[PDB]
Amino acid sequence: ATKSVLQPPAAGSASIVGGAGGTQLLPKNISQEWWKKATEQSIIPTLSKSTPV
Amino acid sequence: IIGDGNVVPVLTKRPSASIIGELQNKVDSELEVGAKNFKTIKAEVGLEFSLETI
Amino acid sequence: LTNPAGILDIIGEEMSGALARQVDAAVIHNRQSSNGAQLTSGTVSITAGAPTVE
Amino acid sequence: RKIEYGDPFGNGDLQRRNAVAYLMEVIFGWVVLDPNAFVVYKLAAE
Amino acid sequence: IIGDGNVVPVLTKRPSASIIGELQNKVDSELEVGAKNFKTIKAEVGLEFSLETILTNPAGILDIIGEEMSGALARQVDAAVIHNRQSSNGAQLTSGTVSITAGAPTVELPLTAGVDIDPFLWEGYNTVTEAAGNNFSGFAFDPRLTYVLATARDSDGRRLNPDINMGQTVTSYSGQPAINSRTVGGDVDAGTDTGIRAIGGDWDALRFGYAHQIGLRKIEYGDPFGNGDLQRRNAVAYLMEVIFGWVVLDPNAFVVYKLAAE
Repeated sequence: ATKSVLQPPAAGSASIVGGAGGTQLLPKNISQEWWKKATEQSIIPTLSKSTPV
Repeated sequence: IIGDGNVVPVLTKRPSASIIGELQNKVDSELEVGAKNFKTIKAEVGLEFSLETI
Repeated sequence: LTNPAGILDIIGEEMSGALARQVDAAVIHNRQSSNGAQLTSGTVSITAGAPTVE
Repeated sequence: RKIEYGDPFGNGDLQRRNAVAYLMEVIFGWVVLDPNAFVVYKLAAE
Repeated sequence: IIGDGNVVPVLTKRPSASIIGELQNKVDSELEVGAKNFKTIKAEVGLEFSLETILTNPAGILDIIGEEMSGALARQVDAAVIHNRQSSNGAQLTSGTVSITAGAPTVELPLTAGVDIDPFLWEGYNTVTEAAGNNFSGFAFDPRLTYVLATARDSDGRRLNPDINMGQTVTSYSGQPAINSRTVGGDVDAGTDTGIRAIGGDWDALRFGYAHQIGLRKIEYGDPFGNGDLQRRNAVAYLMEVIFGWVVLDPNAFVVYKLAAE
């Protein structure tokens, strides 16, 4: 049979990583760029009279 | 990359401050990550001609 | 030592913002931002005793 | 501020647990000189 | 690296050639890969001294604690990897790690005095190489094995194992290299004697390494060991610790030689 790497294996094929634990061999690419919201600005220091404290 | 191993990190919890007195105990906040992963698929197109049609 | 996704690289700005959010939460709403509860401190917020328009 | 020593948050000693703490702080104050100098606009209930 | 993310690729199925005639159809073949993975664990050793002890330095003791601490860590590496033990109390580790002695096949050595154990060392070699199909690469011996070999005698009183030397730390047995240590019997630090007397196998089926090492570190603040605050007690702590991991790539690549029950 021809060797598959995707999971589950394609029909009539064999999985290259088909050995026990072999899927731990499949690569990962982790993005350097996150999904994170911006946080809310503080308005009070802008929207008030500054004083010595 | 080919396969389900493309991963994006997701910020899931963030620090938030406390208010404390002069000698009151300070406290820790929280910070947490998750991730989303995605697979690839393949699109193909092809055409075949006889030599006479070339 | 792991630094899971570079998460330890953001803690300075995340904690800077946590303090800023707590300035607003104290002065506007009289609340602890880490808990949402009202402050036991002797300070008065803008929303305390201001009239409401619905 | 990084902290490597003692128990800064009540979790236990940082050297004993092999941990690191980070801390940040601000001291601030304000006065509302008249409560009635402000008006709050709220959405109605359901 | 720290955590469970250490992975070794293992070739599970291997290609097989064939004899193809003139204009006969060529054939394609099997090939398959698996993997083993392993977690790290952490060993630490710590000492605490009053300021008066640090300033006195009795017989230069502070000049030898780094050697004694790095030695204590090295014995905990052996105790963890071989026996699944904590050095400081001899208890089983509750960590998720698998020791060489966990699930390796065993050869039961006779307990009787003057009985020759040399046949049993061949039964174990056969177990690793014929039955399990691995290489064989050497032994770890407990020094009590070497004595039981060297004192085996026939009915005329002649030694059955005459090539065995006395008290030698690094040796060979039947041309295989052999290392002696009491870490094999496991009555080291707070440990009891396990009755283990040798381990033999493919020592390349054991991969080992350090993720991180913290050398001798002086700690002057807080309560690092639960004795009380170091500034309050006018004391100093020393810490040394190591993060390490191993994998046994086949449990049957090793055989454990162990005394019978009483």
